[PDB]
Amino acid sequence: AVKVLVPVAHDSEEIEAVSIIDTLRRAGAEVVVASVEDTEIVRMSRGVCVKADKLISAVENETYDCIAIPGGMPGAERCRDSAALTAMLKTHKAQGKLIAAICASPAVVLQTHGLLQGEKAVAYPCFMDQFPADMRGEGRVCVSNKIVTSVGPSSAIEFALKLIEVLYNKEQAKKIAAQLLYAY
Amino acid sequence: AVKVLVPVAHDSEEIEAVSIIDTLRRAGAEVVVASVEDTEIVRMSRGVCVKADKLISAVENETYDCIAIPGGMPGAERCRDSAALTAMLKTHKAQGKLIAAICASPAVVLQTHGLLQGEKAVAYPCFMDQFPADMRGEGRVCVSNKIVTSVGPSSAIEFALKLIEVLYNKEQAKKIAAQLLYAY
Repeated sequence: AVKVLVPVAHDSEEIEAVSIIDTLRRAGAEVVVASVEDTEIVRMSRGVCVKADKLISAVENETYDCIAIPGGMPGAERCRDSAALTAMLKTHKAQGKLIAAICASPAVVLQTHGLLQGEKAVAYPCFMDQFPADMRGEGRVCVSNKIVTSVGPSSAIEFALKLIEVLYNKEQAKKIAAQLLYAY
Repeated sequence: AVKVLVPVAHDSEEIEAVSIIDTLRRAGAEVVVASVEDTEIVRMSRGVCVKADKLISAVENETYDCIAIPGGMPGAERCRDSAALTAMLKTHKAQGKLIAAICASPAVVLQTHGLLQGEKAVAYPCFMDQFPADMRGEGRVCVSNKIVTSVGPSSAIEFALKLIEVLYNKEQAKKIAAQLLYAY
């Protein structure tokens, strides 16, 4: 049993959020889609309306094996500015859980809150200067110890598959790659 | 101005629906996400709850440049068994509009309703024998006159980009490919 939190906000990137959620659930994870807004329904960046499983305030004291943050702007900023999600991230980081982000959120969220110290990371290319030079990693997906980052909407499946590999193993990721028809 | 209908159902494939919707809207299309269920909110195959813009009943008499059908099972069957969507598809087909489907839906919906006559098509590989041998096309995305089909979740972005290319032009599709970071 692997448990993952995916926070969602108004103007979250919908391909990225739903790619993460769908792909992990295929692997058998319990994924909790948690709104950082004052409604369960969020209106994502291209107008897709998603009804979250929970408000983040309802799970603030829960523990997850991974917290995986979708991109989108201003979505990433709304995630950044969520006090509850910020507290959860800081606690999960110190507790050795897997912290993950895609697109803007590695810079807007992870780096703003000092969660990438000693690590490398990637992000949607325009955000790569929000990182000090020595923390700029490489790849469409970048693993750095307990940090996993990734670049954008077309890399959201690759991102989630890496998360499967890290949280389960490479054989479980390869099964889910085959389900999605991803050339692994 | 281009207008596109994307029907959604309980147990529609999330990644595929949202990939289509988000990618087309990025191109400037007006996309109408229309539930074939008796609620605007549909519970997709891996539990992602999406609140459709409209019930399909509300737009049955409308005209679209394209109708683009997400996969998922039993989602494709619920689309297949929608009377309203079936009527829309048959009318749009005769009116020379673009009919599109991904994963199961090229077989479960398009072929079931006789919409692929004289055409080639592809689908999630397990469904390729639901097509007569001479209707089996090639590619992860297959264009056949006014039919566009595609194979699965990891091909949903490629699928939608082809839809942009055919409904707009190749230069518009490349712009949207760059936004999503799809190496086109």
